[PDB]
Formats: sequence, C-alpha cells, structure tokens
Amino acid sequence: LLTDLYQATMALGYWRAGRARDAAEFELFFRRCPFGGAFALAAGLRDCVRFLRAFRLRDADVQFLASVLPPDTDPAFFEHLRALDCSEVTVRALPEGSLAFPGVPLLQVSGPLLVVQLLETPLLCLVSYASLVATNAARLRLIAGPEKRLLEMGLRRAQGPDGGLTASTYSYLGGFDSSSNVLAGQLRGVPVAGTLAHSFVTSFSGSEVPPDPMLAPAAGEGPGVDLAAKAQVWLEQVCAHLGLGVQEPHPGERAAFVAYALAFPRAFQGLLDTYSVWRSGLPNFLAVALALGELGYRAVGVRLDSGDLLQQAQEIRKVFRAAAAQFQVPWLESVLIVVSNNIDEEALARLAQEGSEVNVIGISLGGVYKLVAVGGQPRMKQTLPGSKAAFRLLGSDGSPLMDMLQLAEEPVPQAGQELRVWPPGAQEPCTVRPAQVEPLLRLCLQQGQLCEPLPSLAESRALAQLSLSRLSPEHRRLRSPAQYQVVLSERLQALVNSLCA
Amino acid sequence: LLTDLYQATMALGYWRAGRARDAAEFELFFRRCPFGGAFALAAGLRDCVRFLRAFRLRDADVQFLASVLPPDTDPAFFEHLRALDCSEVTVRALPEGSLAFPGVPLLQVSGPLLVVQLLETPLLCLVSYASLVATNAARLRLIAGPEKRLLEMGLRRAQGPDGGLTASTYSYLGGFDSSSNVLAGQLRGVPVAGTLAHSFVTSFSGSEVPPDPMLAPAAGEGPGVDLAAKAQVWLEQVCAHLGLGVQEPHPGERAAFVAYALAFPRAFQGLLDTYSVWRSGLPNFLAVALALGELGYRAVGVRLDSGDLLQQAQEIRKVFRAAAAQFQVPWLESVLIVVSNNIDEEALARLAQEGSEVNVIGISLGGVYKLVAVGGQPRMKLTLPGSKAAFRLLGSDGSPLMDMLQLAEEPVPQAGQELRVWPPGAQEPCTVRPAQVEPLLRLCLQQGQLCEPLPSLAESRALAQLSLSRLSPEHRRLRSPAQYQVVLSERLQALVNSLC
Repeated sequence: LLTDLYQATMALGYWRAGRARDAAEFELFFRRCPFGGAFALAAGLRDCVRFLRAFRLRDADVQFLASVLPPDTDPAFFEHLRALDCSEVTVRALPEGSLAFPGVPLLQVSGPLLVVQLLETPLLCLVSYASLVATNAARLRLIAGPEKRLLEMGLRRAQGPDGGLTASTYSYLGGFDSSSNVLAGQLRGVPVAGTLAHSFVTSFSGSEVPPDPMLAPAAGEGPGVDLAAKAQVWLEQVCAHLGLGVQEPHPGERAAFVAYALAFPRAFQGLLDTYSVWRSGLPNFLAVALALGELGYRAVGVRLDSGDLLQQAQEIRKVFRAAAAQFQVPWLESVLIVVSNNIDEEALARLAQEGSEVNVIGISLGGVYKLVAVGGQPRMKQTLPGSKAAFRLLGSDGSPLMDMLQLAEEPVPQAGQELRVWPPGAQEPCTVRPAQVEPLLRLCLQQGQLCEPLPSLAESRALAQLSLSRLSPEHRRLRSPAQYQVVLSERLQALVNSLCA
Repeated sequence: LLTDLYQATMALGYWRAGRARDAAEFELFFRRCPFGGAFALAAGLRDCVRFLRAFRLRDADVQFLASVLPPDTDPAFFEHLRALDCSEVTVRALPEGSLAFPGVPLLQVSGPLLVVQLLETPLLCLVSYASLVATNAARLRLIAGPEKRLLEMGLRRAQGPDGGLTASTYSYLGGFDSSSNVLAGQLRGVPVAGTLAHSFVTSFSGSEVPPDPMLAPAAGEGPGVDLAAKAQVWLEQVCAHLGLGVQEPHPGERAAFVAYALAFPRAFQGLLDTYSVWRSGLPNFLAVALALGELGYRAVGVRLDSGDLLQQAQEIRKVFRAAAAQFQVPWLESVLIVVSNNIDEEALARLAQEGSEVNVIGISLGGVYKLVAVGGQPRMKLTLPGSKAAFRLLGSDGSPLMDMLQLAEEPVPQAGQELRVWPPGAQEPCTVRPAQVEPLLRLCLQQGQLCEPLPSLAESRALAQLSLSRLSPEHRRLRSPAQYQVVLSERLQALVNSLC
C-alpha cells in the first residue's frame, strides 16, 4: 500500500533530487469542529501500527511501477522501494481515548523524507475514520447517558470487504457496550450480542417439520417435550388470556420461534414485529416462552423495530402485573425489551429516560498531514513551523482549559504559571497558572521498534469515558459549544514572527 | 491532631528558636519489603485531605498543653497553635494505587517547619495503614487470580472507629470484589455483600413462631402460603432422595433458614456447617430452596467455613446436580458456593481454582518521615538530601526497570539515554535508554488549596490492577523477588558527595 501514481512520482521526484533520505518531521492534525462538536476523540493508532509492520511491496507491485514510469529511471534504484523502510521512523501519538481539539497534532511522524511522505494517505484513512466513529459513538452515549448494557451497535452492513470490524471496534471505544460484529469480537473481544433477523421469520410458511421436534429437559434425563405440540397447547391459554382467535397468530412466526427455541432454549429471544405485535408476535412469544420454562427453560428477551417504541415497550411489560399472575411465572416481566431501527435521536433520549421500559437499544474532520521541519530547519507556508511539544493545561476542577504548543527544545510543565500568546488575542500574552500540565503526544515508535505495548480497548475505552466526564459542559454541548484555545509558547510565537507570521 | 508530648515539646523548641515559620520540605517514604514482596500500593491520599480540615481547633487541647508545663511559657503564644491551618502547606503525591518501592518518596510536604513537622504523625498513620491493606489485597488477588465474583472482605476485626471503613476501602482498591462494611458502601460506594452468621442459626430451638409464616407468591397478588409447612413437605422428599432419616436434619437450623427466607425470599442463602453439612445443613437448604421456588423464588447462595472446602464444594455440586434433575429445578446447579475461614494464603491457592467449584471467598512497612530541606538549604544526616523529583523508567513491554531520582531543579528525562549512578553504586554509572519515563509524584495541594480532584476508587482500583499487570514477573514474585533498583542523577549524586 503504495496505491496512487502521485505517491510514486513524488517519491521518484525526491529520489532524483537527493532528498529521499532527508530527515523530515510531519504532523497530522485537523481543523473542522467535527459534527459541530468541539472535540474529536482519538482513534486510529491500533491500525496504524499493524500497517507499519506490513509495508507490503511485492516485487511484482514494483515491476509494475517501472512500466508506468520513465524507462531507464535511476539506475534502476527501484531497489530503494524494495528495501523499505526498515524502519528509521519515529512516532509520537495521542493515546487512543484522548480528546483532540483542532490545530493540535495527534501524530507527529519523523524519518527519511521519502518514506514518511508515503504515509500521508494511509494515516489519514485510518485516523480520520476511526476518530469519526468514536466521536459519534461518544455523542450518542451523551444523549443516552449511562445505565445498564443499553447500547448495541450494529445490525447493519459493512463499508467494504471486511471493515465492519472498525465501526464495531471504535463504537465500543466511544461508549457502546456490545456489538453484533464477530470480527471485532474475535480479534478485540468487543462483547458480541444481537441475534435476531426478519429473514428467518419470513422463510417459514407454516409447514413445520420434525426431523426432531423434541427439546431436551433443562436438567437431565432422556425424553423431553415435543416442543411444537406443547406451544400450541400454551397458545390456547394465551389467546384466552388475551381475547384472541387461536387462528390469528401467524403459524410461520410460531414455527420460527420454536425453531429458534430448539437451538437456543436458554437464550430464547422473540422478534415481535414481523407481522403484528399485538395479534401475532406477542401471543406466539408467550405460547413459546411458556412451553419453555417447564422444559429448557426461562426465555430471555424480545425485540421491536417499528411504531412508537416507547409506547410498546411500556405496554409490553404491562399487564404482567397479571400476564404472569395469570400463569404464575416469576421471571416473565424481567425479560429484556430490545428496540431498534427508527430510533435516532429522541426517541434515543426518552427511551434512555424516564422510567422507560426499554433495556437495550440497537444503534468530516479536516485532517491534514503537513511537513513542519526538514533537515531540522522549520517550514511554514496558518500552520505552525518546526517540531513541537504539546500540553493540556487543566483547571483546579480536573477539566481542560487550553492546549499549549511549544518547541521541542523548551523546558516543560509544571503547576506554576506562564506567559502565553493566545492566537486570536495575539497582541499581548496571558499569564496563566494551570493546576496540572499533562503532555499529550507520547512516544509510540522509535527507529521502527515499538517503544510501548498496546492498550486493550478496555483501557483505551476507560480513558475516553474518563476524559469526557472531566470535560467542561460548555465543550461537551452537541451544537454550538464554547471554543477551546490552542495557544503558543513565547519562543514559538517568536519563531512564528521570525517566519513572517 | 497532636497526640504525644514531645511533638508539642519540639514544636515549642522550634518556636523559641525562631524557626517555626522556616520553610521546610519533608519526605515520607518506606524502607521494608512488606510480606516479603518487592512493592507496596500507594494509598491513603483520600483521608489525609479530608482530615486537613478535621484538625480542627479545639482550644481545650491547647489548654491541657500549657501544662506542657513551662508556665513560664512564651508570651502566651499558644495562639499560633489555635491559629494553625495547614495552608502554606504544599503536597505532592504518588496517586493512589500506583506501585511504590522502598527508596522513593510517596509524598513531599513543604511549608512552615513547625507546621509540616507536626503532620509527621497523622500522615504516617494514614498512609502506612492504607498502603499496607491495599498491598495485602493485591498479594491475595494475585494468588486468587482474577475472576468475576470471587473475593470478599472479611470482617470480624479491623480497628474500632475508622478502620472497618479504611480496611474495606483499600481492599477494594487492591482488588477485592466487595466488602461487608456498610460505612464504606455509603460514602465511597463499595459493593456490599455477605450476610450470614453462625449465631443466627444457633439461636433457634426449633420451637418456631408463626407470627407471620406467610410468604407471598412472587407472581403477583394472591394469598401468601405458610413456608414452614412446605419446607416440611419437601424435607421428606430430599431425605428420601439423599438416604437420611427425616429426623436427623436439625429442626432449629430449619427454623433459622425459613426465617431468613421469609426476610430474603429473592436472595436466600444457606449456612451449611453449624451442625453436619451432609446430614443437616444441606438437606435443610434443599428443603427450603425447593419450597421457596415452588413459589417462583430462587436460592442464591450456600456457605461453608469448616472442613476441606475444596472437597466439600465438589461433592456439594454433585448433589446440586443430582437434585436439579431429580426435582426438576435447574437453577440449583448454578447456586453459588461461598467459602470462608482460611485467612491463610496457601489455602487460597487450592481454592482458587484448579477447577475448584467455589465461587466466592471470604477474606508492617518500614515507614519514615524525614526532613530533606530547610531554608532551601539541604539536610542529609548520613537518607538523601534536597528537594527532589522522581521518575519511573519503563518499558517497552510496559514493565518498569527502575525508579530514578533527581534534583527538583533538573530537566525532565524522555526516551533517549541517561547516565546514572546507582546505590551500591558509587563505583560507576549505568547507561540506560528508557522506552518511557513516567514522573511519579504529582501536585495534589498547593498553599492550602487543592490543585486537582480526587480520583475515584474505580479509577484508582483500575490503575492498581493495571500497574500490577505491567510489572515484570521477578518483582511480582511473592517469595524472594528481585530488588528494584533506585538510582540517582549525576547532579543528585554530586550533592550526596559532600560530605559523604
């Protein structure tokens, strides 16, 4: 994944001109207030580093490039492209989970010019996307607010060949509790749920079959029950309890329920929606819930996709008040009510509220990779020169005030106070006295060898939840938040003025 | 507070000699490998800070003093004493749950000599005891290894007043799952659990009382049924099933269970071993857990203290298995099994696990506070001088290699490379390139006012568990672990030499 012609013409541009092995620093930051949010939260590195570690250039990829390029280029030092990197590259990176504000770096990348140049395209791919998914998952968690396991990704279908993965991965980071996706489960141990599908239900006519209809008893012992037969018997009792034709529940629906039940009898879930909740789905669920519970036992949830979810949520639990008084079955009412589809926001907020009988709810940044210094001399042209250190200044209450950029040479922190040139009011400086002064970009990789082990998602995820909880109300506002200062050291501001502002 | 004479004595000393407002810095650190491990958990920041208001005044303590006994005494200037405030005091701290190694400060306290000296005593107690509790719970969570409902404190004595509260809080931080302490529940939100008691069971004759023996059906309205009657009906069936006389399982026990279960129908649990487990506790549990249940309630729990617990537990599940089938009652299989009365930590290792059947298990530092500077002018005795900064060299499997020490003036290190003279260790410098370099002590209080909000015990507890995972295997070692090296800057070593 060198993938585009300009990468290679620029590569050979630099090779031909003596600059391929020149020391360059680059920085990836962004500009857009993302979703009209104040922050991104930061994600990508996971994938970044797996990539750098399969710089994959087959001799047949390269032979091809020589086809498209001038004959005889250079002495056929295409060799360079086969020697790649190995690595003289260096990365500092915001930890995933960290909050990220416009016009502060998230990566800084350092190395041979020709190489670190190649990475513009892939690093954006990864970071921009990862961060957008996380950041949104964060805003949904903000709307829902934090209670049980409420919040369920997915149900819905890939970008691409395989990358369902990443949606899943970084929604977890943002705050969702589990996921339908099994790639993310296997790799990264996202919790996996989400079992139900309309396409199962509608594949059944009615015409049930006994290759084996018999459900083993929950306990142990030979003969169980012809589970199908019994559920009919329970269906009489329910329709009686409900004022219904026994003729009325769709027997397709019943078969599929039964069919699910034989395979997952400890985890029997019920999709209420396919035809009619009230006159089909629900009666059939109970018929079948209650046939279990003698033998294979204790059903486990139901699902809705349409209508006023909140009104059906609330009516569904309702009269179990007497729909389990009537049959005496302790557990029915504490069955889970899962809802999905047409949710987005408010329903979202009120289904996360009130007294709501729902338990589980299914479901641009301006990213920029810029050279800031080559040959340890700075480089400028609205984006700031030279190789920088970055630092979040926090208030007494825990919450960030402002990020501060300064030179790599400079001394560092502390918890006494600073002059400091804000980039609006850039006529004279503040003095500011921060409670804490935590640095931002940590060393991920030096000379191609990792300088840190990689967090679990659960670490990364906890850091996010932490960072958001500590972030100011005014900066967490979904629309029209307060601004957030980035601001400059004196010696930076002076380099900016040196390099004719 | 100030609790012994010589504290007040030596205060008066400083006053009298014009030294009471002299700017001192002190270092609290520890000397000893506790339980013979290599590390401690830093703990007890929560209490030092609440406390620095509860110092509080009172004047009648100052009046008892003053029979300090020089009557005599300075223009009645005990007013300083009633004036005292722990402002001008500035602290830096390891955060909670960070590992700590002997050699390296846990706090620095700076301020007026007379003031910051007086706090030697409070801070020594609070920090020593909290860190000793957390470290112990770490050592035991290591030995239990890490599962889901498992590990449990543990109360028959800790202290008297505050010590229930702290022992529990800091066991939760070292990574117990929960506590029996209600006081810790209430303030610091520590899960609360553990419920039964031999004495409750021994209190029943088996002349049982029906003021109400009606349990309620758990479905929804309708009359409640007499639970004791039904336990009895069901007793005949369990003893048949088990091959015992209906007579052997003890009546008063059964009373006590039924009594519990009337109070706790959804969370019924069973102490098995008051009398016999096999001939009594267990039959009586099964009799109730079935009667209860025939009303739609589920049993939750059983408990052993005594016996060979690893074994009783596997035999028990056999029969829970045999009865869930026989009686058609499947929850009975995953009824939990709680054990208690080891405290000893070889026992723990048997019990956790093995494919052990148990679910839940019920259940000093060389500490120093030393003056390093007065009048920005260092002090050394012949322990380590000057105001310092401290730093932990890592990595790149994340595991620490050494803590390093440093003048407070010096630049901060990063992830190139470093010349540093050890302790043995004034022969010749090491050279080291840290992967990462964490600075350990962080400002939590400046000039009376706190410069950061307190982490939560979820936050502290996860950092502890975290920090322990990254530790190399040689420091995690319970018996005979490797000595963690602590080491000096050139400039710090250069100050130590003068005079030796």
